[PDB]
Amino acid sequence: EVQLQQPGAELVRPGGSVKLSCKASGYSFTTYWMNWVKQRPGQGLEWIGMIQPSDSETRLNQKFKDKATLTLDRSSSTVYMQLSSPTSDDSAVYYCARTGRGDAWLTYWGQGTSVTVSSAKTTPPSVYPLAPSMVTLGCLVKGYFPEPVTVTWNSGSLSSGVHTFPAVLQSDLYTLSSSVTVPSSTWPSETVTCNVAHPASSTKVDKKIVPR
Amino acid sequence: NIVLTQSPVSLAVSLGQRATISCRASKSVSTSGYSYMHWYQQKPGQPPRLLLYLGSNLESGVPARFSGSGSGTDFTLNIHPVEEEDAATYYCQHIRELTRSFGGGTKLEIKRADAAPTVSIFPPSSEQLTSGGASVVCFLNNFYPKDINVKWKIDGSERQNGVLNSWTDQDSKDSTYSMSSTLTLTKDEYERHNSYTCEATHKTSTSPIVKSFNRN
Amino acid sequence: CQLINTNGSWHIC
Repeated sequence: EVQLQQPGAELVRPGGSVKLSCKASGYSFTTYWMNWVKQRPGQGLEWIGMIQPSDSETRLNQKFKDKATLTLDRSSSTVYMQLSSPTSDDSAVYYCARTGRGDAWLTYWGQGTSVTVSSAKTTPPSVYPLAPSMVTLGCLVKGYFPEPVTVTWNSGSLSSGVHTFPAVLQSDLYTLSSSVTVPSSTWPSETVTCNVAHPASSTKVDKKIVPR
Repeated sequence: NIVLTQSPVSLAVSLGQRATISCRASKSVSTSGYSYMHWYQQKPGQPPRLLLYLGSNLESGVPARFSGSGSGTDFTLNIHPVEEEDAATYYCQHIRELTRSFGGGTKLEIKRADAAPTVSIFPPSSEQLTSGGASVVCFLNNFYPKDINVKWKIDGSERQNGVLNSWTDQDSKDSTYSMSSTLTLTKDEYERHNSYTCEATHKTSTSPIVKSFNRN
Repeated sequence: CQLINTNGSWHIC
């Protein structure tokens, strides 16, 4: 299956540099076009440019003339975008996407890399269990920087009845909560565990919700 | 550059009703028998999903309930019977020339019968108290319509400082909304009091839904 | 049939 691999996030000092990666698998790397798209969370899409892996032809959105450089590494099956002189304005999700045919429609998409341009520390979250027909449980993921965090319940197996709320920012530190609703018969009888990923610090925390 | 203008900015459509979304380009995106206009669907926290390419071709796996039409500078996204999972933002995008442009987006909200919030309150965990902190969490889950308010009370007195709220977009399975409210205190503060109360006021009822716990 | 430049290229009949 076609897959575009992108890191979860990039923390970048203003002025520093950052070079986003997109590793393609599941097809001959030297076919189609790889495109890069910018999006501030909450807002629209904006096209940065594309590279053709067969011959490295590039096309670039002249608004990013002096910001974006697109390159590649054939042996790595990886496409790159480097951003010059990162400011707070470059903080956004950057998706890579591959055309479905030729240079046209964007069939396949990476998950997106959230770039945060900031001096601040990299702080991992503290995860806290939240325990009290149907029963609601949760996890509080407190005190992390920068975004994002990924929450799953039971390694993915609890998909439904879940609510993972947008983070709030208070003092260069994000906090979010996740809720899960399961049947009473299911808990405490069965283990319920929230799994928290914080990519920018390479952290993965598991926390079982135990009754009081 | 071609500017792509969509309309409306957003729309609400009932669980069986019709959604029709429009996209106008600054100049033609047609050449030969091809219209280089494409449509995407996005739900929060995920990449866009290609729905339609070349004006009217459904991508593989995309329900027959989605249909596109148009020519030249005017394009139309139509959605057959609107299901709950269609709550999303929809984008048009052209492949005609270098500098691809997207439309500004159109958020589709689903219309729905009212539902009261399911309210749940949670004391600070033992792990948090160990660090000198004390967050009390309240979830107000699965309600419609989206407007809601939360009141915190400590030992019977309303409390305004230290609360932070977060809201979800419309749920893809039941078209409801949810909110989370956290009251962050210090351990010492938390330990000065006994009763902690979260009250939700929603259109569904004239009286707040109250949820409580006592330390001890 | 004609060649259309989107910026790769297409032959459309």
